[PDB]
Amino acid sequence: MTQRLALSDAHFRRICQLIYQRAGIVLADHKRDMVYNRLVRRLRALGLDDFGRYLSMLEANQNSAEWQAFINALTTNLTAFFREAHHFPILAEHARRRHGEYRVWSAAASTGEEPYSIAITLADALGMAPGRWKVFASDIDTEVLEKARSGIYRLSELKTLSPQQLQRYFMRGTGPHEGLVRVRQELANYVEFSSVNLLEKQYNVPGPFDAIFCRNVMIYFDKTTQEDILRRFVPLLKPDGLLFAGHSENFSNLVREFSLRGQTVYALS
Amino acid sequence: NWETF
Ligand SMILES: Nc1ncnc2c1ncn2[C@@H]1O[C@H](CSCC[C@H](N)C(=O)O)[C@@H](O)[C@H]1O
Ligand SMILES: [Co+2]
Repeated sequence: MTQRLALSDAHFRRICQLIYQRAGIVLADHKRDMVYNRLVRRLRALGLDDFGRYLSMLEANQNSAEWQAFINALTTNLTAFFREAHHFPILAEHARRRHGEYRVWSAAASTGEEPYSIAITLADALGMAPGRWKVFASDIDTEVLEKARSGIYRLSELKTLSPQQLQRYFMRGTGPHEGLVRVRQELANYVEFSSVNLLEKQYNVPGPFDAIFCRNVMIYFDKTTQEDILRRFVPLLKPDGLLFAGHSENFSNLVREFSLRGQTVYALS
Repeated sequence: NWETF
């Protein structure tokens, strides 16, 4: 029958199926504890006492607002400023040898640390002048995108920024805000945030891009999904554009058309 | 409030 709020094998498997067809995220049995913990909060928020009740309301109403909250609950958004640091110097030298507006796409922006790390690198290497560069960042998670839009972070989290970067691109909070920092609007102006599901058969993005950052997100997808997205990226890259993967990813594995050109960096042809 | 570094 049940237990005081219990997740049954049957419900876990339905949840696994539902999240896979909406976000492409492959959940495993060793994550059944995170699932339960992340999801009972949604049950409580709504006043439901049953996962089957919860699951059924979702299935019966495909346009339910709860669908976005269900997705947000199951995504893992761990990120950090200047994560996989070696990528930024590479991005800088590449942009410096190119002309025209340099456009980058952060395909899994999370709370904004990645898209702002890219903006800082480019403002430092290219300068901040209208039409010099632009960053497009997206994510399926509307909650994290909202955090990213605000651009407020904990000062203790910026361990990787030089004092010159802080002085140049952030405002420091004082009084009730002490300990917080806020990306200046002048730099935020060069970053566009939107929601884009990588499972889409067609991306609603302003490309082509000189570079695409797709880090630490493919790891949640299965084999054919990974190859499909990789194939969707190809026509989105400018001639000598770059594709950056996370530390764990190997793209030349699914499509040889991508060649390794540095620490988890790839170029086409 | 907020200020420069
Ligand atoms: N189908 C999908 N489409 C887009 N983003 C997705 C997705 N499935 C998961 N994600 C997102 O991928 C993010 C990965 S966290 C990694 C963030 C950053 N790229 C980094 O390198 O630090 C999560 O915030 C999650 O919301
Ligand atoms: Co205030």
